[PDB]
Amino acid sequence: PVLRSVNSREPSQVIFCNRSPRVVLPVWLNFDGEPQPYPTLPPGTGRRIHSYRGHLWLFRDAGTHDGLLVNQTELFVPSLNVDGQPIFANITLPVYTLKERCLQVVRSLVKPENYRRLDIVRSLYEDLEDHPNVQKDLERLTQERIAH
Amino acid sequence: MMYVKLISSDGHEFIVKREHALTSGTIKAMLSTNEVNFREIPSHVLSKVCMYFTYKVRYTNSSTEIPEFPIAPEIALELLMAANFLDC
Amino acid sequence: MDVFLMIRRHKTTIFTDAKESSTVFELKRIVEGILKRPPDEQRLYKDDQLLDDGKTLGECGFTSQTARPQAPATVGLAFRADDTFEALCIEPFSSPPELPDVM
Ligand SMILES: COCCOCCOc1cc([C@H](C(=O)N2C[C@H](O)C[C@H]2C(=O)N[C@@H](C)c2ccc(-c3scnc3C)cc2)C(C)C)on1
Repeated sequence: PVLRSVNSREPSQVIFCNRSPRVVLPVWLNFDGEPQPYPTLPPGTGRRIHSYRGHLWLFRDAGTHDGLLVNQTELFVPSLNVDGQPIFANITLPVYTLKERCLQVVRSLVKPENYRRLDIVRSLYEDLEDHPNVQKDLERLTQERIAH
Repeated sequence: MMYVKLISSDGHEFIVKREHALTSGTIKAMLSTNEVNFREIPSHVLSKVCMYFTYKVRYTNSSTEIPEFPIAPEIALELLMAANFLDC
Repeated sequence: MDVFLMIRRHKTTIFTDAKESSTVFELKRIVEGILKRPPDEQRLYKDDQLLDDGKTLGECGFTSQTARPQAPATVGLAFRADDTFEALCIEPFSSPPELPDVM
């Protein structure tokens, strides 16, 4: 309802640059605020995209849903093309906290059913199970906009 | 002072820039003192924590392509516990 | 160009950065500012190779490609113990426990 694309109907050509070692999942927030997944981008690859002014995009790891940055921020909004020159959407790894990075590595090695078999504190078991999720992040970003 | 000393459970002394150690909220509190002893963090974990501080300070607020922070599977569990205690 | 290092001696490890164009002698001045030992009482190594004071860190093999923030390059250090230099000794870090069955 709040975080949604504006139906401008004004085309905007964008280049999605995956400057990360992850397979990227571009996510478009439709006119109702629903995340719509788009075809994945392999690690060093770029893609020319036809989008519109005022549309909202976010990018995640396709396999784990780990958060990624686009032009050093969470959301990408295609702007006006000056001279038909496309807008760059530089998709990079954020500087994850060492804790989050450790959670990522552990999640990648152990099956979710065996998280409870790990010899760690109960709060860390819950942290492993609280895997990254687009809907949760959208709720978080919506809450942070109200504070402003 | 300019540098601080972080001592592992097995006695290894790691001398890092004060600004880099302040990345950890736990260390920041323990200092505010120029040395900190970690009776639960071994050297193979604490060395990686110091490498993380360098990585974080170098790549935060930077447009240069950020590389992946590598974590060997063998160190992942202990490093997770250490990161959780250190709040970093 | 910055180069990221671990200057190691016995159970001591200094995490610092330096320019690729900076010299081995200039690195000894950095060690002096930390461990309070003058350059004449220091020997710096790359593996078993003794490094010459006038050589740049780049010339000694410490480049941006090999001395990364997340994987710093190791520089060995030995002090002069009463006019005779000690042998280069670097205590290894602890061994990680055996990988759990779940991994
Ligand atoms: C010119 O005025 C039009 C008036 O019509 C009224 C305004 O139209 C429109 C049209 C649209 C949407 C739309 O089209 N969008 C949404 C994003 O903005 C993107 C765009 C879109 O789907 N582009 C296509 C071409 C496309 C883009 C990227 C890829 C990817 S992503 C990774 N690898 C690939 C290959 C694939 C396909 C549709 C509802 C889907 O919203 N409003």
